Amino acid sequence: MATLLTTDDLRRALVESAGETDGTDLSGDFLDLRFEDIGYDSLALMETAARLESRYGVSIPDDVAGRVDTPRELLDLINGALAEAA
Ligand SMILES: *[PH](O)(O)OCC(C)(C)[C@H](O)C(=O)NCCC(=O)NCCSCCC(=O)CCc1ccccc1
Repeated sequence: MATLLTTDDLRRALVESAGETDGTDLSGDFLDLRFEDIGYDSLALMETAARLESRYGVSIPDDVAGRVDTPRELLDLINGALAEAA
């Protein structure tokens, strides 16, 4: 069953990939903002991705990783892939 995750869980899991006194306050919004904009490259970002992949049992496609500028689009990607996994 496709268990679509919420934006709350995503927010929290994005924090786990950094530490404590090295991150910003993910509050208000983080969906219409960029990853470069929040001090995330790719490496630390894939850690966040794998955090979710392993939990829901998914796998992120390679070409499609270059289609997410915003967390907004990343959420659609995972939500959509879940829907096709049934
Ligand atoms: P950054 O430093 O540009 O990239 C992080 C990775 C982990 C890819 C780093 O370059 C590295 O050491 N890679 C070794 C091979 C590896 O782990 N590959 C992972 C699968 S292939 C990566 C495809 C991507 O381009 C993913 C990058 C990404 C993901 C999500 C949003 C934006 C960019």
